[PDB]
Amino acid sequence: GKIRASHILVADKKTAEEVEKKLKKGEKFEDLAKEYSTDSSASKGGDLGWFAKEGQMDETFSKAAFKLKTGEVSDPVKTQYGYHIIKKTEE
Repeated sequence: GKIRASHILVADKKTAEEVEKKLKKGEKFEDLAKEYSTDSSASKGGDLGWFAKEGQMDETFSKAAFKLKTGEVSDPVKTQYGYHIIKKTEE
């Protein structure tokens, strides 16, 4: 099957550690994507549309996205592109 989620991607973990604090401070994940993400998804509030566990974004990212439940947010994930952060939005 498939799921839908939103993400934030950064060049190194030091930017992701600030986003983890910002998420507890009160700012929404969908607006932090417009302020901290470096992927083209930033202007969409981090959204990626529907995808599968097989590795459509990255083989490490997809496993973390599928562990979640709709509404839940994830701790940082290393890939070949940088450090990602994920939040599931539909299933």
